[PDB]
Amino acid sequence: QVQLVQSGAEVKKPGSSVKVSCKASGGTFRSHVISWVRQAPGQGLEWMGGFIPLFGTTIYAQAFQGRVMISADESTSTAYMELSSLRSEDTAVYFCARLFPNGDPNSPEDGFDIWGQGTLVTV
Amino acid sequence: IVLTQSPGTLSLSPGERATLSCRASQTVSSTSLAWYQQKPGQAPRLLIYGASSRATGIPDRFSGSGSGTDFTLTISRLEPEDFAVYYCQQHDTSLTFGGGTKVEIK
Amino acid sequence: DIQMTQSPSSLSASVGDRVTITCQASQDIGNYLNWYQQKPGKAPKLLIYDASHLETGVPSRFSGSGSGTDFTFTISSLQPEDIATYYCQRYDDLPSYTFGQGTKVEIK
Amino acid sequence: VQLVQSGAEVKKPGASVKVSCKASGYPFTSYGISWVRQAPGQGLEWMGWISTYNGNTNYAQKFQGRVTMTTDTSTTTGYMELRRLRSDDTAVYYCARDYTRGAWFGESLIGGFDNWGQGTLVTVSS
Amino acid sequence: SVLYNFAPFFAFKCYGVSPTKLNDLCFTNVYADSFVIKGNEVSQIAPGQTGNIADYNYKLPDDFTGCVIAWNSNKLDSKHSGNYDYWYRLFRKSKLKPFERDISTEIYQAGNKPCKGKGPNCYFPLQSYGFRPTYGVGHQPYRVVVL
Repeated sequence: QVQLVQSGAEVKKPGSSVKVSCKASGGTFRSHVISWVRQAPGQGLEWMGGFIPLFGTTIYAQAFQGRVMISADESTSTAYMELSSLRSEDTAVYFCARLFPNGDPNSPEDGFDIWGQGTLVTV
Repeated sequence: IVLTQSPGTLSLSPGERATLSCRASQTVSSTSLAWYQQKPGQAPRLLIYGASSRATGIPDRFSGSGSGTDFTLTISRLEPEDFAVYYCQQHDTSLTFGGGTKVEIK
Repeated sequence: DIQMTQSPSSLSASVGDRVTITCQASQDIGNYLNWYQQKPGKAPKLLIYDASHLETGVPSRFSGSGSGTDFTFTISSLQPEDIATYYCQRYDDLPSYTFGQGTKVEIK
Repeated sequence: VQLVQSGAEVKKPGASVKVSCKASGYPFTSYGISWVRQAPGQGLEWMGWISTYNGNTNYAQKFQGRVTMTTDTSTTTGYMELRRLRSDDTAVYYCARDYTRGAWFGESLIGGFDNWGQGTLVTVSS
Repeated sequence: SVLYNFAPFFAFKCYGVSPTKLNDLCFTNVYADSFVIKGNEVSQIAPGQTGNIADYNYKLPDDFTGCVIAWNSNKLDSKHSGNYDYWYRLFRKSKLKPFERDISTEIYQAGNKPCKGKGPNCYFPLQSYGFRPTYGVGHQPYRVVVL
């Protein structure tokens, strides 16, 4: 069914922002609030924070809490993490997922996780 | 809305997982419904607020679960500690207590 | 995060086998504890939410308990099919979803 | 917390009761005392509740005019008063601080029937 | 002080004067408000911070909203049947003015029609909060105390 195509894998350097995109694979994005997975390098897991384009304001990542400017523009067929003020902490494989509030009435087999591909950020 | 402690004379010896139905009538969320233990002839203790939930005073040996109208207090290995009188409450809808299901002995 | 771990992590036990499975995190969880078990060859199953109160489904066998730092997901009585890896997510009141390692309750 | 109650109360078939309930070492005014009737074997019959603040009372239809819950707010001793006593009416009751209907409002609040009466073992034996 | 004791609030940030000194200061009444929400509405419950529900339903003034104490009520207001219980008003008409009481749930001016303003018919400012324990906490049940 649904794939949630994600952008790629590149490194980003301090102070600036890291751009990645969970891209729209053939509809099935509207409910599907595109939150954002981080997956810290090899020490632990994480949730990049995502946006709530489902008719309201956005949730921000608990881990970073203030400069996680996670915007996501679903109609444009692109998601974003939009982490301004990156330094080094990333070094991770930030995934796009159909994070728990993201099931369709279709595709219940891809229930509450339609994961992505992953993006290796580093310094 | 009513409650029904089914095994009024549940006779399972200590050391054996049992099941004690207090068996409500509605589909009540245990957010209200609870359990209250009384010594067999004393005032009810705060036994199980949340109606499945273990607080400070309750040991592990006390077990139970349930939802809807078939609340089964699936008690674990037993003790004389668990041989008081337990009254499953309903904080929902004008509280009707329980009257029945003690756990008994030989 | 409290960066969820469980501590017992690999409690080995067959049918019945008076059980103690506890998702003692780094620090305290209060009433913010999921206890997970994964059904192999399928999608995960969250049985219990904070410290107790099992979902409708995944029967009472896997029984949630414990209120402190360590919350005990003890099994009263499993059966051969209750082979299920006991990792534990922690529903953090803003989503953080830190799952566990897998405290599989076995059979021979 | 102790909620000191009466004991083997000797009433009669055609008398009225003044059950004791010493509102114990809690700030009496900021609560409400519910009651249940432990009819022997019959779990507990829902008696009613006094608002220790104002005296808002949710009696039992069973005991509509019979149970008339009063209290000595001065010496903080609850008097859940039931007329219609008899041998078949000789059944023990208890006190309970009603935190289900949190007091002051006669309105349902969080918590259960809170700390309980000693016990009024009403012996109306005939 | 029975304030300070409580377990994690997840919203203890005193919307108003410092989260201290309330026990000590002596004001007449802090008019404790009581309502349910779900997180996306709870985000709007703050001084300034006008947003979807403090843009149709539940607005707060410049400051001094007592010490509003929000918290998620997952286990308490929604079951995994995806409870549809508590009615709220999105598309009520517009944002209500800071800190009123809105038993007035005036219906929405939705146009394309003169008769009752409501567009097709009955534009509900009656939105059963319609959430799920499997959503975000932006859409988890939320029972919240206001002052």
